[PDB]
Amino acid sequence: RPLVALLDGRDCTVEMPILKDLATVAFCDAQSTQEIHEKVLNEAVGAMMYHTITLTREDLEKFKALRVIVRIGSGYDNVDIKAAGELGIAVCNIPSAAVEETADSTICHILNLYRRNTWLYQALREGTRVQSVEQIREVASGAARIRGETLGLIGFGRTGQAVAVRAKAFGFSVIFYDPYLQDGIERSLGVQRVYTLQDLLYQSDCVSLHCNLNEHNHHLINDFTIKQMRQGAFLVNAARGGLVDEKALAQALKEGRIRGAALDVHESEPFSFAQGPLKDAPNLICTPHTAWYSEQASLEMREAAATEIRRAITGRIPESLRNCVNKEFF
Amino acid sequence: RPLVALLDGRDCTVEMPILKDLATVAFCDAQSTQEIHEKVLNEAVGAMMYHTITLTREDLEKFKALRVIVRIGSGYDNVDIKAAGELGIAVCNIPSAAVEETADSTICHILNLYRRNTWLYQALREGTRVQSVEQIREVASGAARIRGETLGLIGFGRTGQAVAVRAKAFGFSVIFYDPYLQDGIERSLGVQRVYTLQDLLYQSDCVSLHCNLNEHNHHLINDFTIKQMRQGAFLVNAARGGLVDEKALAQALKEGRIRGAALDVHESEPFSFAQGPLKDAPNLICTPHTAWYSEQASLEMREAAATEIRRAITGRIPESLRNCVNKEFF
Ligand SMILES: NC(=O)c1ccc[n+]([C@@H]2O[C@H](COP(=O)([O-])OP(=O)(O)OC[C@H]3O[C@@H](n4cnc5c(N)ncnc54)[C@H](O)[C@@H]3O)[C@@H](O)[C@H]2O)c1
Ligand SMILES: NC(=O)c1ccc[n+]([C@@H]2O[C@H](COP(=O)([O-])OP(=O)(O)OC[C@H]3O[C@@H](n4cnc5c(N)ncnc54)[C@H](O)[C@@H]3O)[C@@H](O)[C@H]2O)c1
Repeated sequence: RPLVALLDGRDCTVEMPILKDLATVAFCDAQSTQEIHEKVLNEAVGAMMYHTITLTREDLEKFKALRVIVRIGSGYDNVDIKAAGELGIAVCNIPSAAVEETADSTICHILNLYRRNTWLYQALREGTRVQSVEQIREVASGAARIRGETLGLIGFGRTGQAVAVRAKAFGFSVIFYDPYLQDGIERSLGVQRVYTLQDLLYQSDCVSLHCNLNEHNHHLINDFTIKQMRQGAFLVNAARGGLVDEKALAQALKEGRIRGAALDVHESEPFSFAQGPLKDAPNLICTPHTAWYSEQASLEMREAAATEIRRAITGRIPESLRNCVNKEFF
Repeated sequence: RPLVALLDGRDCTVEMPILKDLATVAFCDAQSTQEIHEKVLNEAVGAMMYHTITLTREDLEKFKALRVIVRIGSGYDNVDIKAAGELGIAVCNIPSAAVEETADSTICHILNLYRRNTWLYQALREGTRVQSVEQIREVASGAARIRGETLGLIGFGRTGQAVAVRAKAFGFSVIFYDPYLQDGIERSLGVQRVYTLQDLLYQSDCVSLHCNLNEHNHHLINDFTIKQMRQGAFLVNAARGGLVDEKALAQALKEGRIRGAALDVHESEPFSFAQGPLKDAPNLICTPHTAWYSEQASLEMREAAATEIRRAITGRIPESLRNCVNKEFF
């Protein structure tokens, strides 16, 4: 009775009942390929994984029985999907369990930068006494009127579109760059499109990343491209950490070129304020990779990922799969 | 000789040039009526004030020459407007310079409660290491899916309407209670209206205050009315401290009856985390009365307040005044 392994997790309680009758389900709690037990490498027919482990070409070669990998989540940058396909392994994601969570979190980050809600809380926790009106304007200095500001989205897929839909009512003028989209989405949703990243950076008061990390967009925001942003612009990144060169950003924040940054994701996670290139960088908001999370979203995606494995066993791979991201399979 | 005094401020630089040619402008920097210099009491024809000082009946009687009071801001709970009118003193506000600023800040608070952005930032500042996916769920525990939740607005005026316009796109179902509004606003803006406070509290997952503080709504949210709210509801107050009995809220938070509260305003300002009935209360966000502030908003309202004073001198009081809130005048 086929083995299905949950690679980088301990909890397996949603997935077991959905698959009890078809497969033996197990967890590895492996943070790296080295830690995966020999039995799983040899016999596992299916694997489920989060974002905290990476499977390279060499790693995927170590599995002697694997037929399908399912990412519990939308992102699949952490799996070499081209090597997977060449070795006869289908890779799937769960693209839509946490769209709205993520947009909501993104807007929250934007609003926190514009209205300084998080920093004002911090100022009070640090014990600042704000009595007079002059002191209010001092403490809240930089809090800005949103109406008229331009919000620039890099990547206008599921999360990007979701953010756009929320930004309009605050008076943001929304603009996007996505060089892979077909013509027309801009017209449907009544937003403006630009056709180079430079245009987007030149025109945006707040730039937010919503593109998937791929072969061609590592360090999209880098030493060069940051200099193309407006003086005193805002940067928001709830997409993936490798999209941003944190050394570049660090300097930009120190020199005032970027007024502030809000990051849910980082080059090196888990994030710490004591460590890394952003060590002593001012005007930084960070959260620990939570944009996706809600009780309801977590359950939805686990259930969906169990269902996908179920399809892979009962049907034919890759035709039966709902969300297979690698038809350069076989 | 006309004297115009800025009662509770030091900064006078926007107002002087607008009034240079008509009146002498002066500032008191008084935090209480006792601190206002004898000259201002005797000769001041006009006064401008913020929210940090109060004028009672007794206080207003000490002015031997005052004809007009202008609140730089929309709130006028801190001035006995009926006493003012009876003593021949017109009271005006600036009702619309900071509507969108406030709604933006309000939504930011709402989203901070639902997505825990500020508390996750705090958890990172405190040095929490969030490595595994299980640790992400743990630290972000309580982060909730918004779509489907009901947002209940108490007071559906300028700020309330502005929050409703923003909430829709997140999937909130918006409900309101405002017993002074005429029939029909509900229909115009496509939101539902309830006709008692109890019905609003019963049906709301998140309750947000947007009513002006008046004779009849002090401690609107009190020991009795909090018990009418749903188990695990959220409370947001960017309207006025005084609307909420902080002793009652404090116990509610400790007992879990309210899942979290975000307050920009407090019974006793300036707020401190070391002091008051909320001293050791869990799941609290507070900002130090900033919801109104932006560089652009602050300028607009000071300029408007100066222009109102200008009308009072040049024209007949109260007819020439744009936003006079007390026709029980003379
Ligand atoms: N922080 C979180 O918890 C969280 C949650 C969900 C998703 N995400 C991240 O956000 C990403 C986007 O999510 P999604 O479901 O909306 O993806 P999606 O498939 O719906 O959209 C991504 C878009 O990015 C575009 N794109 C790729 N490279 C680009 C580039 N260099 N410049 C501009 N556009 C580019 C693509 O064409 C695509 O339309 C995911 O891949 C994931 O990494 C993060
Ligand atoms: N946080 C801030 O710095 C900030 C900024 C602006 C306004 N405010 C406060 O918000 C309040 C409202 O602002 P606004 O400009 O929208 O005023 P508004 O006059 O346009 O709205 C007030 C509404 O609340 C209603 N209301 C009064 N008493 C009520 C009650 N007891 N129960 C339910 N509804 C009631 C009124 O009928 C009216 O429709 C003011 O008191 C103001 O001080 C705070």
